Amino acid sequence: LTACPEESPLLVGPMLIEFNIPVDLKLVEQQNPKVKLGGRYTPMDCISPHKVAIIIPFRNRQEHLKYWLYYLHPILQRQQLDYGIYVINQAGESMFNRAKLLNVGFKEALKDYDYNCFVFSDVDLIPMNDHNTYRCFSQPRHISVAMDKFGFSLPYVQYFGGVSALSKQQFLSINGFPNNYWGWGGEDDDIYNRLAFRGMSVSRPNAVIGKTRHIRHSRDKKNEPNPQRFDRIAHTKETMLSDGLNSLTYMVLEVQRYPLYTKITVDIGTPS
Ligand SMILES: O=c1ccn([C@@H]2O[C@H](COP(=O)(O)OP(=O)(O)O[C@H]3O[C@H](CO)[C@H](O)[C@@H](O)[C@H]3O)[C@@H](O)[C@H]2O)c(=O)[nH]1
Ligand SMILES: [Mg+2]
Repeated sequence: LTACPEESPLLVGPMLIEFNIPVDLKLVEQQNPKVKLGGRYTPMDCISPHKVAIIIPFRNRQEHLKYWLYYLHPILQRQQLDYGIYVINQAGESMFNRAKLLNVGFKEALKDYDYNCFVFSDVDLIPMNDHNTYRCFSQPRHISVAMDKFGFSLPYVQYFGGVSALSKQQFLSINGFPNNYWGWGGEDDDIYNRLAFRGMSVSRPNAVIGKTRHIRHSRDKKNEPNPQRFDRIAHTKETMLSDGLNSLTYMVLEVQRYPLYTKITVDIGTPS
């Protein structure tokens, strides 16, 4: 086997993405036979240098997940990546903590395979063009740059939410993501600040290839806007050394391998 081509030849470009067609995971699996237990896939006809762990923060979003799986697996295989899907499920009914869930995902995934790239994706975001590769780059990568919920515009140049990817070393170099952001908002801005403070820039696909669709939904109870988010992101400089991968604590309650993804239910504590 030889190293895969820089740009995969199975790419079709823009795709039709819609969510009023409720799916069947059984069909998904039948339609994606190369997907090994736990949502794992390795190209059989070339060597991909991208060992990608896709981490999805999760809590009561099965319907979104189904659509996510229906759409990304065929896409990811055409992108010729050697990947695994990790749904990090917050146990309990306390305040949601997206970023801490993403950290847990980084550590747990590494216990399965030697991934060197991490794609952090909201459960409700689907790329509209398979040319927007779900891999890592020389600089941190903002993948969902043109979301339809933002009329295909970046809400602001430093926006880093939705879907992003960090090589294993870029992630480590910033001490991971913060574990101290409970509730909705700001966590993505803190992460951006970290990348900046570490002297890194953000890489992005053009607005066309980066178009992506957001599954319309209402606010979830227990993930209400975090009023402390403004003060927190204003002090990332002072807190990233101690709040991160080095101070991460959690309790894996269960690991389930579904045919299309691995579900890790974890207890990540409460607002300290
Ligand atoms: O009860 C919940 C709350 C959140 N999530 C997960 O966390 C993600 C973000 O939560 P929401 O989609 O409600 O939030 P938004 O659509 O506003 O998400 C946007 O703003 C967020 C504020 O924290 C994140 O920064 C972000 O990635 C961005 O896409 C979801 O995609 C999902 O993966 C759940 O599974 N269950
Ligand atoms: Mg959303």
